[PDB]
Amino acid sequence: GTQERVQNSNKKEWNGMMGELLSGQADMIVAPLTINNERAQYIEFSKPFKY
Amino acid sequence: KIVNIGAVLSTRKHEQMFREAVNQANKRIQLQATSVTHKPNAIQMALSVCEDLISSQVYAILVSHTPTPVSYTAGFYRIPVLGLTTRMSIYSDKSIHLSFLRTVPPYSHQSSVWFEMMRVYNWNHIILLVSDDHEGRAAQKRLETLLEERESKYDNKRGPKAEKVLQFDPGTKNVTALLMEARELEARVIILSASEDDAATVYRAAAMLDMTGSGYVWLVGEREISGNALRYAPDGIIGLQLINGKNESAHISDAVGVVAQAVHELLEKENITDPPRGCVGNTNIWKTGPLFKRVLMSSKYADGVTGRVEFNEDGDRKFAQYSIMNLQNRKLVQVGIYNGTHVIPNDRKIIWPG
Amino acid sequence: SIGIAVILVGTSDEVAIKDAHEKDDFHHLSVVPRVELVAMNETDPKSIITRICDLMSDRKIQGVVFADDTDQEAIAQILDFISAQTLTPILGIHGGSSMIMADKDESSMFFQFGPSIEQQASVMLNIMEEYDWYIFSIVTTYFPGYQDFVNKIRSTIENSFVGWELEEVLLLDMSLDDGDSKIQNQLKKLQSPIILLYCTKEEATYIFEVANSVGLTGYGYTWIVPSLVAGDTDTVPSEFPTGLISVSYDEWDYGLPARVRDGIAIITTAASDMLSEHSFIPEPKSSCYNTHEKRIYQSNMLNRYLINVTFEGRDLSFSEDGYQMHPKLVIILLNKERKWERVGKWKDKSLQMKYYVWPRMDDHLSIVTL
Amino acid sequence: IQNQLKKLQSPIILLYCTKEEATYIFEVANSVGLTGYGYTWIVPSLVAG
Ligand SMILES: *[C@@H]1O[C@H](CO)[C@@H](O)[C@H](O)[C@H]1NC(C)=O
Repeated sequence: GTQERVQNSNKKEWNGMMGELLSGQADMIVAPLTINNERAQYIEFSKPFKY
Repeated sequence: KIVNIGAVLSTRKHEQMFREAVNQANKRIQLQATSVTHKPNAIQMALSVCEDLISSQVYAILVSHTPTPVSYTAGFYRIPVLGLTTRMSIYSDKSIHLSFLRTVPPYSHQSSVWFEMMRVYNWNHIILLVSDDHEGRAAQKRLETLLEERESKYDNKRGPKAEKVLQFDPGTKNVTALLMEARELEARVIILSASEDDAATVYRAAAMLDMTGSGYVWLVGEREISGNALRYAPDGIIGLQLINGKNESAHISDAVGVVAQAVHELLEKENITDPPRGCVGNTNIWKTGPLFKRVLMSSKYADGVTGRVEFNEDGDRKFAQYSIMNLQNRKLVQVGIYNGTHVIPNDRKIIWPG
Repeated sequence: SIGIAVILVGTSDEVAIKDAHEKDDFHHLSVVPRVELVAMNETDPKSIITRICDLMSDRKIQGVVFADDTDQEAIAQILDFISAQTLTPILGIHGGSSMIMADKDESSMFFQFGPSIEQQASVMLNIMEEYDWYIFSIVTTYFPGYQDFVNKIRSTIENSFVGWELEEVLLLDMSLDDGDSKIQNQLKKLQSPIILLYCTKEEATYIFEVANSVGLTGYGYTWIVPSLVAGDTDTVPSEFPTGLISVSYDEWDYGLPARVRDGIAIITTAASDMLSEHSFIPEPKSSCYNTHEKRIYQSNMLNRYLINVTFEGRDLSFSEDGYQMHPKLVIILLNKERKWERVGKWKDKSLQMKYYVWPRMDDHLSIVTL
Repeated sequence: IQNQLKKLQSPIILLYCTKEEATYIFEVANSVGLTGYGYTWIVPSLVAG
């Protein structure tokens, strides 16, 4: 999941996995999913289930 | 110098009430009355009014049942207008009509019955629907304009939610898929404020797929609980209507009373030039047209038949009254609303859908 | 059958005579324009409809071009009303009948010249970007539009990887005469270099007269304003400070002849495409008001084929809502000569200024590298 | 004056004035609105006296 400014309109849109949730498609994300500062804005995360 | 006033359209059952009111003034500034009947193919109806009303140096205009370019025309020359019996909220603007000053609540502002029918039962989950037109688009804008409040300024208070809205055309075609996107959601409080012909089609298409059973809770607006709505709807709904509604004369008195109540406050400005007389051949502006329109924004007399006339910042009627309807098998019960601002109960049999 | 006219009404510019016949490539549009170029005197709404309908029923003009010279901000809507039940494409041109009119009916076909507030805001952002200072606070009044103004920023302050920011989006209220203790107190909470605005001249002079009493009009800040303060382009109410930037366009670019030539070209190019894509042309209706039997008739849909059309050249594409798709505007700095300059121009997302570095009205220096 | 001191930022401010002078300057401060919570003016006796 990243922020690709798709062509024909310079607008941000999440991609693939990290966007399959915010698009209302998914319900919950269990994965090796990382914790940056970017994603923490829109979606809320669990506690760290590893280090 | 006697001041004059004139009607617009089919108020044929009122031609004596205005005169009786005019007599009711100097015994409560010579005043009179005049009128005209509208005609189909409104194009000439626009022109057919000037050399008769803007000719006699009018000071106001009174319309009734789609008000004509009296919305537009009197704006030219800046002639303040106090119309009635018209609803569609497009006249909400201040830059499409220079002085449109309505005396009803316009079908948008009926928002706050909902937000005051939901924040008494502690509900917080909703959905919404509007159809592609300006009126509801305002109603959508209205509802999404209020729900920002009720936030935490009292010391960690919380409020309701505003779940995914929908949009659709006037809807000659099916609506299933749009609805199909809403079914699997986790709420039931549905609103739908488009129109009669829209409500009938949407109910006719919605009763096919059984999203219209129990648990659902509908809070519908005025023009969707009448007309063809009774020919295709299943009950349980919570409809809305006003306490005077489509009537004849409970209101011309209020009109002329608000008109006359300011004339004493006008005559002390030493700038009381009139609007010109004679529609044809005028290129200036009566420099107290918008002013005479604006000073009516403070007329405070409660002695109207439906008393307490007072216009909002938009100049439309404020502190109105409604009738919290309901549909049973075929009955239409009532409970009284707001006492003006609060909520009050009235003993009746409230059922919910199913 | 479709008549085409030009109707200049009451000004000092009766110049449209010797120039409307250099468009002789309209035989490729396979229609001859019945070019009646009446010119009426000063006209009133009674006379307005009088002349317009007399002509539409005698000169029988199935597409018109208007002009005027006055600050009458409602005339266009009257034609919109005419165009509705008469089904007449109409193009208000000169300042006046072409001013910004937001929401009209869905059935008519009346269009305009000039920028809608969307473009008149986006160019604001491009200005702020090109000179490398990034958006700061907005200030607004209750005048209609804001609920469509702040959205156009908050849908472009975001979809751009650049580093936008934001400040307190204020919202005033003026016409209360008891809350003068609640406006200065609302505008005493800004500490940003750039500050927008969106109001009308009456509230404009008032805010600036009270803003000057807050500490935001002199040196250091640069108020900017869209075209509504761009009205009578000769005023300097004493409470206005220098440096006030804006955006508009009135006459400095295109004169009336080519402008009315622009219009005739538009309408005739329209007459080309549909009547060349197909071979069906509108009908000569009987009257506009006193039909009394021809209020019930059929309607056509030419009003779709007037979106993607040019001058065999520059893009004169049109919307479905109605304003110039890619409009030609300018940018003006309020000089200390109490006049309005020309310090830019916009065309297809571009900016070219007579200045490289922005001047002042010396903590700023200019150093050389290799 | 009304715009001469609007670039002050430091959470402290000293001063040196007299009663009516002080009142004028404070009305100016309010008209700019830079004496809310956080700024803590400190004035000698000639205002106290
Ligand atoms: C409406 O009901 C409220 C409920 O507290 C009360 O103030 C009064 O009975 C009524 N009138 C007003 C103005 O609230």
